[PDB]
Amino acid sequence: GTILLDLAPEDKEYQSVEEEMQSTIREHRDGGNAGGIFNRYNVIRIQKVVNKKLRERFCHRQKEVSEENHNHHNERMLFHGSPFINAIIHKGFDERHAYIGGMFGAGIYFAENSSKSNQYVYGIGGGTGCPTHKDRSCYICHRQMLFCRVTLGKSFLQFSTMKMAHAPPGHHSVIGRPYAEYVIYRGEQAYPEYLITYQIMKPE
Ligand SMILES: [Zn+2]
Repeated sequence: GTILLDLAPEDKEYQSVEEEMQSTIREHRDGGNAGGIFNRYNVIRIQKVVNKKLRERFCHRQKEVSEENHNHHNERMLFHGSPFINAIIHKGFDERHAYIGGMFGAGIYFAENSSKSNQYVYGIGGGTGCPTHKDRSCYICHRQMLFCRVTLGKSFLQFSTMKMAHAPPGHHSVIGRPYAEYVIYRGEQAYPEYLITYQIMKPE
C-alpha cells in the first residue's frame, strides 16, 4: 500500500518543496477569512507518498494523455488542500467526490499558490477552522496539504463559471479564471507526490 518517506531538511528536494510553498503565499480577496492571517509557514515535515499501484495508474493515464497532446503529457506541480487528505494518500484522487457544482464543474481543483490551497485544508471557505479551537486562523494546530504532479495534457481555457462534467472534447483539463484554478476530471491525472505538515505563523 502507501508508505510515507520522510525527506530530511538537508535534502535539496525538501528545500525545493518548502521554497515553492513559502514563495507562493499571496494576500487573498477574503482578507484572510478562509485560511488565516500569516506571512509565512512553519514547515515541520515533508513526506513522499510511495504507492506502486497509484503510481502505475497515474503513469498509465499519462501515456493515454500524451498520445492526444502530441507526445506531451504537460505535467505541472500544483498544490491541493482538502479535509480528505488521508483518503487521497491511500486511495488516490477520486473525481466521484466531485459533483455537478463548483465554479468549473465536477473536477478536482489545484492551485499554483500554496496560500490558495491553505483556504481549503479545513473545508470550503476554511469550514469552521481547526477541529480543536474552531479557528480558521489557528497558529497552534498542525495542517497538511499536498504538492502534486498534475497531468494537464491539452488544457481548455475558461473565463466564466460553467458546470462541466468532463474536459471539453480533445482536452484533458480546464484552466479556469474566475488567479488560475487548474481542474482535472479524472483522479488518475494527479499524483499526491508530497505530503506537507505545517503551521501558519503569527505575523511578526
Ligand atoms: Zn487549533
